[PDB]
Amino acid sequence: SVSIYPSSAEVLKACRNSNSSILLDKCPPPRPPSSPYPPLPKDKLNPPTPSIYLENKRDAFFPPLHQFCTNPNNPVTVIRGLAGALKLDLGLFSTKTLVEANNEHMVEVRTQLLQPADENWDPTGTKKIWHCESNRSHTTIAKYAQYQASSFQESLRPFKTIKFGTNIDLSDDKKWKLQLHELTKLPAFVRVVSAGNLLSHVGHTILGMNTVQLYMKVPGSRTPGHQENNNFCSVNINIGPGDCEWFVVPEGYWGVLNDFCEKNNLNFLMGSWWPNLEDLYEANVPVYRFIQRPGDLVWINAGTVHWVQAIGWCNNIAWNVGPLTACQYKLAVERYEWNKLQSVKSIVPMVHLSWNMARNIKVSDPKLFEMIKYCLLRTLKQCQTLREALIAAGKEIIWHGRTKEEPAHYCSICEVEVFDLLFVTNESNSRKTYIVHCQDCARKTSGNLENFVVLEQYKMEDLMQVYDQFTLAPP
Ligand SMILES: O=C(O)CCNc1cc(N2CCc3ccccc3CC2)nc(-c2ccccn2)n1
Ligand SMILES: [Cl-]
Ligand SMILES: [Mn+2]
Ligand SMILES: [Zn+2]
Repeated sequence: SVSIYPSSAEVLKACRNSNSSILLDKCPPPRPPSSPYPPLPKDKLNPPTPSIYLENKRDAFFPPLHQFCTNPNNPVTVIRGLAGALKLDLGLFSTKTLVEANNEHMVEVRTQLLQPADENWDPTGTKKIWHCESNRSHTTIAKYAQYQASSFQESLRPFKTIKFGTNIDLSDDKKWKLQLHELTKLPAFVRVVSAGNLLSHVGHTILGMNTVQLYMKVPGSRTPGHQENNNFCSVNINIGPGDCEWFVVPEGYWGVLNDFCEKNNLNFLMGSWWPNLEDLYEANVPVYRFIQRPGDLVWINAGTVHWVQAIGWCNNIAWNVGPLTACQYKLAVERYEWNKLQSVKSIVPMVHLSWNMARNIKVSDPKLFEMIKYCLLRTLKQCQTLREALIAAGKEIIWHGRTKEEPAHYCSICEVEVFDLLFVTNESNSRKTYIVHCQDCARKTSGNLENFVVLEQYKMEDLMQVYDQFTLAPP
């Protein structure tokens, strides 16, 4: 076993400084990948869905299940019969039970057009378009449940308008104690919290990622195309009683879809679009398409592009997990860097997270370990390079510290993550609102930060110690 990274002292010494370099500061910039090679012929563009057929509770705790779902060659896995094999009480998530539990709870309503089959037409039924319009409003569980039940009775006897109940927050364990406890029966690799889940080492709540979200659906309710925040895997269980239809594109094709968006004058990361399948076929993009029944679990693998529509009436619950794998960490870092270049907020603060991983996790896989320690090295050097430059300009550094569960801070202007050294205007320091800016956004306002002090959250000696103690663990 060979260490390939310099000591924190060595990194420190090189920041104090025509010497030799320790590493190449210039990193190649992120960019969308080209269409995958080798290309796929027309006859391979509708592949079948990787499927797991559970019968016994023992079946669900079979270790090879974990490796099958995280395998990069499987963009999505449907786990059939999951709820029945664990004897999960999905009734705890039925609309009737939810109304009884918290009838005032908020629901974010998306009002959409009911579209036909797998297509997306402009409002006049004239042409098939990618942009799928929606309006955001808000209501209560009781009011949305009314509409959902009403809508089913209307069904029992040129586009109609439907309402999708989205982003229902199930994080509060004192409002949802029985619901959340039921999900502790799941095997570790799909649980909301676990030691092998990267999002469980964030140290604070990431709403909808390390907490459960619920969706309430009528037929036609659509989830537009997207990748997960920072390419984290997603877990989704259909409560029933109706089915959902899923559309999945492998991660490696996200650059192709990015280009379709640009050309269609749509934003890939932030827009709402429903892909035209004839467009994807034309470009030799394979599309996985399947039905998720009540009690089926859907595993969206890292970076997989997906979209969904309800076929019947149903609720879904969903959250993220981050497998402790090189593939997962690598894709989360790449999207983190791409988000910076696009001025898109990273919902997962990958720098904060990586340092927490280095504190908590004994990593035995060499490839994953090397990626993490490399991230520590670059950020440790970036911090000390800024710290030195501050001293060199005589601008002092207020010890601000932080609490154990204090979230990561983002820049008020550009929304990049700000680690260790925060820039706050004096009128924001004085009123202790501590409006955080990144270094760049502050200077665009004060050449030498006239209106700015800088707070320090970590002791450099603490960072240097975590870096030095992060070593490759034995198998
Ligand atoms: O339909 C399902 O069961 C899947 C729900 N998944 C959703 C659902 C969802 N919302 C509901 C669907 C919807 C409908 C219309 C407009 C926008 C949106 C996005 C918000 N957002 C996201 C999201 C957002 C950012 C990053 C990662 N994920 N995921
Ligand atoms: Cl655990
Ligand atoms: Mn999602
Ligand atoms: Zn900024």
